[PDB]
Amino acid sequence: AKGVIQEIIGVVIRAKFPEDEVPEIYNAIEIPLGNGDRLVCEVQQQLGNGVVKAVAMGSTDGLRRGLEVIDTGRPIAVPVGPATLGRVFNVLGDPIDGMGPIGPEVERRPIHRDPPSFEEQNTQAQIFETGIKVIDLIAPFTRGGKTAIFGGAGVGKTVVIQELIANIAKEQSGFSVFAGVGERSREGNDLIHEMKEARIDENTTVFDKTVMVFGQMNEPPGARLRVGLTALTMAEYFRDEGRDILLFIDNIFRFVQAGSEVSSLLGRMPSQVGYQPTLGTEMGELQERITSTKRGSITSMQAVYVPADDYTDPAPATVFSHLDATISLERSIAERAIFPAVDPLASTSRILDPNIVGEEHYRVAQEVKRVLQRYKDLKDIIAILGMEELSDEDKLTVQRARKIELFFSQPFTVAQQFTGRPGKYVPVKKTVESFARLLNGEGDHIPESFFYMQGDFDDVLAAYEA
Amino acid sequence: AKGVIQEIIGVVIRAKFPEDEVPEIYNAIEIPLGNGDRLVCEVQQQLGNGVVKAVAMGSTDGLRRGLEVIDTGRPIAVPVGPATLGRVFNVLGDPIDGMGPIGPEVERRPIHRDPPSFEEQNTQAQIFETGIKVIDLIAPFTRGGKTAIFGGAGVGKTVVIQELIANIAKEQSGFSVFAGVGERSREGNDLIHEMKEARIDENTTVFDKTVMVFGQMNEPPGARLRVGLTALTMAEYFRDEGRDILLFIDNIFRFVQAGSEVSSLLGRMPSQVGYQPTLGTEMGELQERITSTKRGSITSMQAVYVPADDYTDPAPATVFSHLDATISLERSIAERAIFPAVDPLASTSRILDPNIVGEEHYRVAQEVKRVLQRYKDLKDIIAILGMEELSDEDKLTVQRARKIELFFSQPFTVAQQFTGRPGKYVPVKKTVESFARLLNGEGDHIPESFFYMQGDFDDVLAAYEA
Amino acid sequence: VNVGTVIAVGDGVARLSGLDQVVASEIVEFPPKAGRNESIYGIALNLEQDSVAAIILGDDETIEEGDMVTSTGRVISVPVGQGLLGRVVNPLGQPIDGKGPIVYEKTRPIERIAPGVITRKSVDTPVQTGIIAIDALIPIGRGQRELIIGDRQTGKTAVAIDTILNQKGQGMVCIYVAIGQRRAQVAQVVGTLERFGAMEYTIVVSATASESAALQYIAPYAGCAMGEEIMENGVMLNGQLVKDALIVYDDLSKHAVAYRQVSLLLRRPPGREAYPGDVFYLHSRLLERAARLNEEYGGGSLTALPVIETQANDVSAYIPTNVISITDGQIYLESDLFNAGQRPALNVGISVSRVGGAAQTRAMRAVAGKLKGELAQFRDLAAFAQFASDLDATTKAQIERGQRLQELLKQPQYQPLPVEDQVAVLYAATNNYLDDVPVPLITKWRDDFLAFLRTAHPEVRKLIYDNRLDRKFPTPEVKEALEAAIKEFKATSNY
Amino acid sequence: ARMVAMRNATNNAKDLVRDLTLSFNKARQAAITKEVSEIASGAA
Ligand SMILES: Nc1ncnc2c1ncn2[C@@H]1O[C@H](COP(=O)(O)OP(=O)(O)OP(=O)(O)O)[C@@H](O)[C@H]1O
Ligand SMILES: [Mg+2]
Repeated sequence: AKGVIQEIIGVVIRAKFPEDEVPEIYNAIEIPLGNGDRLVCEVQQQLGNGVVKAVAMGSTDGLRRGLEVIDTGRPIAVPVGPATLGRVFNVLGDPIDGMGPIGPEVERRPIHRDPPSFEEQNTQAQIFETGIKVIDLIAPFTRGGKTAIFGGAGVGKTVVIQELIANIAKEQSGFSVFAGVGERSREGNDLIHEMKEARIDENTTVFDKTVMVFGQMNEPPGARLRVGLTALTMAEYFRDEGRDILLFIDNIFRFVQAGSEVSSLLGRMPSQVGYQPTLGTEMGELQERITSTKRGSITSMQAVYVPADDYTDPAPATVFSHLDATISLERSIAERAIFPAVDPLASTSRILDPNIVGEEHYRVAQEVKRVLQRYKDLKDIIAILGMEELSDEDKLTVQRARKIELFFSQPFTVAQQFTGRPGKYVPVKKTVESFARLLNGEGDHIPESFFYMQGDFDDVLAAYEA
Repeated sequence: AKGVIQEIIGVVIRAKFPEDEVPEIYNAIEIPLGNGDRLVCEVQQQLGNGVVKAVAMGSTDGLRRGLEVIDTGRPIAVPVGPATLGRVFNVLGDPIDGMGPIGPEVERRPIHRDPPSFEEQNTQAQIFETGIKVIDLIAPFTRGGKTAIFGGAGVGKTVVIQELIANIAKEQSGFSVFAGVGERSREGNDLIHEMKEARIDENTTVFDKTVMVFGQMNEPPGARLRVGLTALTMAEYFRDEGRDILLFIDNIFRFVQAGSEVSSLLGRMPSQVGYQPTLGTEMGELQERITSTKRGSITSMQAVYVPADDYTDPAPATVFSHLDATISLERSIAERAIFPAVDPLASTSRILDPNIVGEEHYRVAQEVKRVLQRYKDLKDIIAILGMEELSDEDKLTVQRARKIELFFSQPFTVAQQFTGRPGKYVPVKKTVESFARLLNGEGDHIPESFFYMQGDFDDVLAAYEA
Repeated sequence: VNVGTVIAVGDGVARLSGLDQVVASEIVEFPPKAGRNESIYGIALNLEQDSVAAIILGDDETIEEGDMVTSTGRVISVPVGQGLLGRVVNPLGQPIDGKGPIVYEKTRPIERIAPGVITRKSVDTPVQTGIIAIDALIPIGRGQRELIIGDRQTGKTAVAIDTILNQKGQGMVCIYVAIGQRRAQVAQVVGTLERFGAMEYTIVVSATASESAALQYIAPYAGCAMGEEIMENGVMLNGQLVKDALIVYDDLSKHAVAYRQVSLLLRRPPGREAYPGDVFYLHSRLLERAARLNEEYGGGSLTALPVIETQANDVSAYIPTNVISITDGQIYLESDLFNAGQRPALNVGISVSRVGGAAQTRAMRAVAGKLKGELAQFRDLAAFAQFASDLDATTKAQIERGQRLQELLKQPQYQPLPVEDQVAVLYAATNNYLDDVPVPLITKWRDDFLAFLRTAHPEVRKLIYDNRLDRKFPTPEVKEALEAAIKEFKATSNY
Repeated sequence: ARMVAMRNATNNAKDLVRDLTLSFNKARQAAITKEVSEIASGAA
């Protein structure tokens, strides 16, 4: 099971093996470097006679055309278990944090696994209890579903992720996995590690409940391609253990881009705008592992970056074909001191129908976002009329819309040590009841700044009476 | 002959023949199918030593490499003669209707003939007298010239085709050929069969006076590419007898698309808008045999689909480069009960010049265009301000334009059973004089009615008197 | 024996070396070897010289160079018949619902020629969609190939599922193919069909996204073979030999994408949008098998409902244009209308059905003409809606009539209205009987009126359904009965 | 006067749309040519 390297063209290595010992299609290669460590390549194509074409996963700036290669037999094996919790890993599963290496006693599982069969898929969609009012009211999650974030930096996306991790770790076991796929090393690292180690909940850091796997843009295309599968393997272990898992994939579009680069370097013909021919299948082999079986569920909250603003681009289209809800963080809402910047509009979900959430939930979610359906288009008439000194009902609808916009904010248990305010966890029933009462009119006779930062309508009433 | 299949890639196959008797280009090699049926592939290329690349023109799903291939030594043989009349054929010339085989006693000609030589072309252009008032007046036909029709098929295009066939049958030699290039099996085949068999004229159905070649949608791109050539091969036999033939090609754009698909399958480079590089040559092999010769003339009225309504698009551009008259059926005109819903402003013709159709025809056509253009310009004024505000010497023009657009209605000799109104054949000279006498001032006292579904101006005078 | 050995395995593509006597679309076997107790089948598409490039139906991760293959002499065939009713199957006919083996006696080959020209008959019998907009303005008849074209999440599969649910006793065997859909989405669709009892006349093929591109490529053909068995020989449904069938290809955009991936991996020359040259031929073979057979050949049917996911309403794209040209009708579902609030997002201004009124019951055709005309008039004046105060009386009246009709066309999910209810409500609306009802209360009025007819006046509903085929539908006493029902309801209720 | 100005503006707006549609179509075809060139070049 030892071969020799024939060609080295960039990050694509062609290795020749004995006729009867050819590595499988997705096996590892582990080219041994002179200074002690190894370069783990991944086979992609068996071709010719005993020849395999593999992606580097590394620099390949120090390899000759005769180096031996040690086939491993199994695909990229990654450590999975409670040991791999609260640690940072690369695509190969080697921990890149300062702590020591993972002990051999920890079980290693292949990175490539088949998604759960159709028989095991749940026949009824179930809402995922996040606890955030705006998230659980307008754009509810899905147990074993996918959700996208459309927002830059400074809108609190990291804080939203931290709150989700804390809520899933408190209400349920909620072990979380974070997949840094082609993200900036400054944003993905040392502004996520520190903001999650400093962030705490019940004297336990958020970072201690989260597994991080980081393939950054500096890494070769294979690393950014398989970092997602590494994170899925880690989350799938805990899912098989029966614990609900929240898996975050940062910039899945970078996973698509890594696939495109791998295909271009592998000699495959381009498809559409230079993208890989195996785009849909590559997305399926990853997103289909994010599903809710009977024993456990892996809920996903991904972040999607669209090149320019082109949603017709094949990568966003293929990403969106595997989405159940979208959350659009907005700069204007963030700069208006409302920390959860989830725009009430442009934040849809396929769970928002009477047959899953319930008639009352759909009714209350439709009464809200209807007064906002215009985005308060009345703002223009106020702007050019001085409100006309009288707007009749429009004054009441404007007051109600402003009240709801203020009320969408919710205290963060991870930001409790920053803003000095305890975090409130609001179940979906509390959200629907509170918003039903607010739309009925119990929120009237109460001025603004009393719905600014509170958990429930009952909390708002308690603040008003005090 | 007696070659063997060497390669089967989709509909493109490669057959290996001995070093001699290699089939020429467009030689229609035949593959036995283990029964009476056979698969006919047209050779499109000669490669290397005996290998010829051909387009399957069939299912090519049961074939195996090494299977015997029979060379016919000539392009696709198509039955021609009076036996073809009242029969429906595919591209191969095999009848697809319920009747039996054509038989060996009937002459078969190569599908790939040659356009008439330079000397055989008519020096002068002769008008083609269709008999329809609007067609003969605003967009006159040309004997031996191409004609395009634009419509959504819900505007009575088939009725116009039937009227043209009946008119040529009853007032000329009258044999018509319908080329169903990419014609739907349900919408475009049985429907047209029933309309042509039900439509009758002088105890002879329209179906009995025409031959229809259907290259259906479900057939491979080669069949849809060569169905037009099959139709021309059938029509050229009747043209060689001195008869005048109307060739109807349905959606010539589907012929262009079939050519593009064949070129892509063969591996040729894509021209502008991914069209075949041989767009001009392919459009010239067709639509150049449609000429007016010394012996006879073939005049074609071809439906054209404009891709995304893009006329600059090289497909409609190359179609327009070979056109003489354009007829634009309009949905709005058809919404009102005017069956010949021809848009006078959009429909033009090359032959509508003083040097051919005479000074009077040109003058009356130009005056009709001017008054209808004024009516179109004043539509918005009438809709906004109303009839009262429009001044004098223009209200008369508006009334005349309304009466003249109701005058383009004409009873059809094929629709006398459905509408209970006998068809009227209006000569071009009679049309010109009637419209001149309508423009000069006669019939002004007559209201908008009595012009509807009428023929000559004397007819509307008689109707007004009675 | 004539077998072959794999010489190169790519991204799901083998080469199989010297495997002679292989048919151009056989299903090779890959017999089990050491470490693999099952067999993975593959479709031998490229029959090159000294090479047979076969795409892999199963998983490609296990087939290594040097593996032996045996060419089974059979072209791809699927089980068909009664035994498939209410079972989820692979495009190969292998069950995936985990409820036992498929019971069958006949296998209809995939990829058979279209029924033919003379074999068919004009479409006359209607497919009651159950959605007022479709069932009134875009008729669908048995044998018609109506395209449900939309833009991402707009309601296309919701429309298809509503149509499939509405055939509870319409004597129609529905089929749902689900090409490239997520396993969760197909599971939810099957759960919805089971929940409403529609899983006793439905066959749900499924080649999900994680499945290899070969399965997604052959899924619609397996579905339409299963439907052709119903169309030609029929199955026993509710004790009646039903020969009609309805087939829904949930994404032909994803099917075309899968075929593009297969072609590119097989190194076939690309075309526009990297699609192979014969993608139009692919979709035409698939759709043209949907036909309305005449009485000579059985009188069966097969209604096809292709679904396309366009991007940014780019109708001029390659696959949307191909399928639009192929199909007999289009149902555009616009995201703008979906987000505005009109949940069935039909864009009537551009959605067309070339079959027309021939695919509508005589009652429905008599009632819907005025509705279509009034909706067109309202659309032509959509820019004046915000200027309603300063308008002519007739223009205003047209505007609120259009608003009432548009609100009436709004429908919930999984609520198909039988034909009698649709015709009753649209007769109520076309006649100046809902003018007094405010615009936001039209849907409530319609729901209450159907409840009233269902409970208080079953006789009028039975009367409308009994003579829906009369050429002059309004002539019978049914007219007065319906008028009395409307008047009584409007008297008892207030809005 | 407003009616005349709006009618002129609507006519100018409609003329601009026709000009823009004419320009958009040229950009649509050029986009197709670019793609059909890279894919064909990438094939070889
Ligand atoms: N008729 C309807 N009534 C109520 N809600 C509807 C209706 N149609 C669609 N919806 C809503 O829209 C959501 C998405 O609809 P649907 O699944 O049909 O979309 P789609 O176009 O098939 O999308 P995808 O591309 O994701 O498959 C549904 O979950 C439901 O909330
Ligand atoms: Mg869908």
